[PDB]
Amino acid sequence: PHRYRPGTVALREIRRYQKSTELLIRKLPFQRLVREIAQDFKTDLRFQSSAVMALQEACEAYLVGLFEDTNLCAIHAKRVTIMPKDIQLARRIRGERA
Amino acid sequence: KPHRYRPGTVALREIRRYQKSTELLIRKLPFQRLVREIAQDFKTDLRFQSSAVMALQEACEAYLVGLFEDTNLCAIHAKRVTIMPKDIQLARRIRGERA
Amino acid sequence: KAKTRSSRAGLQFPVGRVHRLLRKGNYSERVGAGAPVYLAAVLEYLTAEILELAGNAARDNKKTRIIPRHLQLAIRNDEELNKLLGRVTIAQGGVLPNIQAVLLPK
Amino acid sequence: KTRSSRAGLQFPVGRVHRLLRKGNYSERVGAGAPVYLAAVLEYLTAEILELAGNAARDNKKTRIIPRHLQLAIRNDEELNKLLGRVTIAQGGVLPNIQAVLLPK
Amino acid sequence: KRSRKESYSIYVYKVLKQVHPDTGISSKAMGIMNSFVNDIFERIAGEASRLAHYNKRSTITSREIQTAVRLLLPGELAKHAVSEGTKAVTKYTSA
Amino acid sequence: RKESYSIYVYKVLKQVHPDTGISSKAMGIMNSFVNDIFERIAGEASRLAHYNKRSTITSREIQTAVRLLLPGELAKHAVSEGTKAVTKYTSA
Amino acid sequence: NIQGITKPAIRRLARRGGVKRISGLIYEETRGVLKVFLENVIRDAVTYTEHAKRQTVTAMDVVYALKRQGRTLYGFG
Amino acid sequence: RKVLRDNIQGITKPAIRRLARRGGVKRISGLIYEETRGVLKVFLENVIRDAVTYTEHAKRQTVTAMDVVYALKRQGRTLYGFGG
DNA sequence: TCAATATCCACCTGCAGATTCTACCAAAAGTGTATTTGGAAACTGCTCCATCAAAAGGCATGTTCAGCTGAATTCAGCTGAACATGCCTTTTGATGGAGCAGTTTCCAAATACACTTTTGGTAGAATCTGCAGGTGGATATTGAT
DNA sequence: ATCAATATCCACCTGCAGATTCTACCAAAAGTGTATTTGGAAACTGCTCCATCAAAAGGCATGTTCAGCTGAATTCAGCTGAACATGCCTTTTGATGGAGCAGTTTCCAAATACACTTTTGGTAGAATCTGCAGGTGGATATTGA
Ligand SMILES: [Cl-]
Ligand SMILES: [Cl-]
Ligand SMILES: [Cl-]
Ligand SMILES: [Mn+2]
Ligand SMILES: [Mn+2]
Ligand SMILES: [Mn+2]
Ligand SMILES: [Mn+2]
Ligand SMILES: [Mn+2]
Ligand SMILES: [Mn+2]
Ligand SMILES: [Mn+2]
Repeated sequence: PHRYRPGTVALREIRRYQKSTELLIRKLPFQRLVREIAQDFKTDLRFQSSAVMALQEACEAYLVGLFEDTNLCAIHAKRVTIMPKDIQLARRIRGERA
Repeated sequence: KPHRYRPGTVALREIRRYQKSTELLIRKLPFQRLVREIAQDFKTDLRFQSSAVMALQEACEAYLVGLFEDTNLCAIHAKRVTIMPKDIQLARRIRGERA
Repeated sequence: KAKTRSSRAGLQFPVGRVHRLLRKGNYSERVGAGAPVYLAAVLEYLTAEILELAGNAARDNKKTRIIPRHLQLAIRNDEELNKLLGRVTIAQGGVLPNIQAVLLPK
Repeated sequence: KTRSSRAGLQFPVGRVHRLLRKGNYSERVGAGAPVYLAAVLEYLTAEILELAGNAARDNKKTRIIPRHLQLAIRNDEELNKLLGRVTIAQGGVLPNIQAVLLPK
Repeated sequence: KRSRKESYSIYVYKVLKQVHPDTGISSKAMGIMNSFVNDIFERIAGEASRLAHYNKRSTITSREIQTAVRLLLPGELAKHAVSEGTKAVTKYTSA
Repeated sequence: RKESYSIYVYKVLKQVHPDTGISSKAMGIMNSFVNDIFERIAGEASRLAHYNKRSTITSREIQTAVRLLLPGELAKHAVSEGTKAVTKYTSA
Repeated sequence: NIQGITKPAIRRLARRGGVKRISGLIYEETRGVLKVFLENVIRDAVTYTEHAKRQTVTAMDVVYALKRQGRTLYGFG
Repeated sequence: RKVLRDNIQGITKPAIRRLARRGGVKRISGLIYEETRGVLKVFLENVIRDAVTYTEHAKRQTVTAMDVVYALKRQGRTLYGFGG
């Protein structure tokens, strides 16, 4: 039998994704999410095929950054697991909230 | 004979004292030199408008008082009550200043 | 016999000024007739809205004269104004009394 | 006779002169302004394509793609500051794993 | 030989009386106010120029100013803003 | 017809890396870049003008703009590269 | 539909982010911030579609909005 | 007159301490004092540089309030109170 | 170290799939000429800034002490990563009929424009008064015993 | 659970520094009569965009295990707050000299207006080139005895 010790796939995972540049969220779900949000503002709306990519990109790209800032906040607290609180401080600092 | 406060009593005292005020905390003159000095080193023989200085001091202190909160938040985020350089680097790092 | 366009739209702000600054400031080739009006209003409104809270803050501190501090408190307690003026700093303004929770004695 | 070749550049001084009188930047635009700007533009484009180019080879490809442009930017400090609040589409981050997280 | 400088100072005062008849405002505070106006002015007008440009239209209608406000001001403040805005334009147009 | 700095960029590319090419998306990135810088430089240029009550944007403005916008060395090479381009244009 | 952004995804994200361990609580908290982000971007974007007198949201609309939010995006005109 | 030299040390400790109370800080690590000057100096430079640049582009030998302001503005650290 | 297991890096290899080069054309840049005009080169006017004096006590600095904070360890209840499984939205590959984004072609309304009145807005000396800076009795809170 | 010891609180108080009014100038809104052109308003044309339809597959979701992370609880060396004495500046207010900021005057070299010629710089088109993604051996790493 064989198994990689806890937190080793993650590393191989980090290196993996950091190496790529492909989107991670799933297209279809995301669109459904977009379009849905857009409703609260204007109905019967069509989105340029790429107008979603723009959103898709801007989005993944924003989160990843927020994560890096979150990871630093987790570490700074002597931890190694990002928690909701980190994600918050990260933002309370960016000026995004409070 | 004599009295004496436990450490923290005057800190919280001052924190209250200065958040209720809006006076500049740095001494004007020392700040002025620093300013002329720095300017001095970009273009010599510069003259400053009495206010140009005030603007800068007003802006500076605010930037820091602002920097110190985000700092104090980081000390507390690591279950500490004393801000440390570790904390200023983070604040600034996350802000995007010294990435 | 002429009348300021300000009154025509019944505003307290200089509707003529605004139109001029829209031109002397080159923002666009031309400028509608209501542009200065509309904007002038939005400006009068916002200025009116923060003067209302300032004067209150000024009334609480127990004085009859708005000063920078009051404008800080005003702008800093109203969620919406605070966001409008998030990356702004009021000279002589100060900060809102606020000791972090975990620092207080136990 | 193209004002551009005149000033010895690849970027459109002409066009640029056109975009200036459009943007509603100032009532009138000086003759050298377009030129000067175009150059400044061509320059940075050169600075970027170069570095990016190296990244393309450093990876072994011959077609410069976003990932190369991205590496080229964030790797260099100056550009990284210039384009600090910008995000390259199809860019990816730069390899980075905090020491603390590391094994053994 | 004089060089008189402008300011929205007289008007802030007119509005101050409207919301606080007895209340008065200091020089510095008046200064803070005056800045506020120009800032906001610059923002809205800017946001405007862009809409107009982004839209190949060469003029800033009071309609751009509005979309500017909607884009610039946060919710409630925007409602009210827009309100007072239309109320002044329509009234105006009726000589 | 829609325009872009697609061709010019390509010239500069084939001028420092004759051997290599450039992806469409990369071109779209590079393209988005020129424009941004353009706007940044032209804006700050515009304000430089206004602040000083001038109704014409000159090289002097652009330059300063460039001084204000671009960081460290990036600043200098640009300014140079720019002033250079100026004289050489005025000569012919 | 926000639950559509599956956990595994939010995690791959935190990977590119450089995160090793993840608190199960994150996943919702993250779905939270994300929606705010999109609510913000689209409202400002749609407004553009609107003022533009259209029924179709273009990339530009998204782009201009991103710039507004200080999230400049290169690569889509 | 006299030569302006290492004046950052003017921004004493009592002060940095103060700026930190109004900031809400109750306990200050001793190494903080030197860090603050570290940043105060960087901040002050960046703002002042842009200012003077503005001063130069206006062929003036004096730094004016507006300069300092168009400066802070540029830096995204917009100030009100001298703004005019 | 010694392996058994699993991931990973690396020559090596044959195509649409984007890429890149062409072959032609409106839109746009060049140029010729002519008509304004922004604002740079001198000159004073005369604020606003530099400096200097001087006397005072507001503050800074440095030292002694020790309260209590940070930081180092120890411990085990579990949270969340690794892994194996099972079932299902996602990806995709056209296809269709058309909602709409755009292109023209005019044109009535909306602006720019140039001059001449007709006033608000300013700047500058009146003429006030908030409230700053003390002055002192009550709370209110702290910390010793 | 009391009781000094300090600091925080307010209400008065009173002069003057900072408003708040009170009058004389124009830079600048306001009219009116044109001259220009802007951006809807029909109206037509092809995109591009939903909207099905139908399969294979990654992908996702669950549930099982337990490695080792996060948290709470002590503990002790030292750091950083408090308090105090010392006496070094920073303030304060005014005075004087004068750089140089900032209103005028002018000319010029430079920029803007028309409109009449060439070149581009985009568009599909046509002819290529690459990085794709599949292999599959050959190490690298992990991990366990
Ligand atoms: Cl949490
Ligand atoms: Cl209008
Ligand atoms: Cl020029
Ligand atoms: Mn020096
Ligand atoms: Mn502790
Ligand atoms: Mn009058
Ligand atoms: Mn008092
Ligand atoms: Mn002189
Ligand atoms: Mn050609
Ligand atoms: Mn491959």
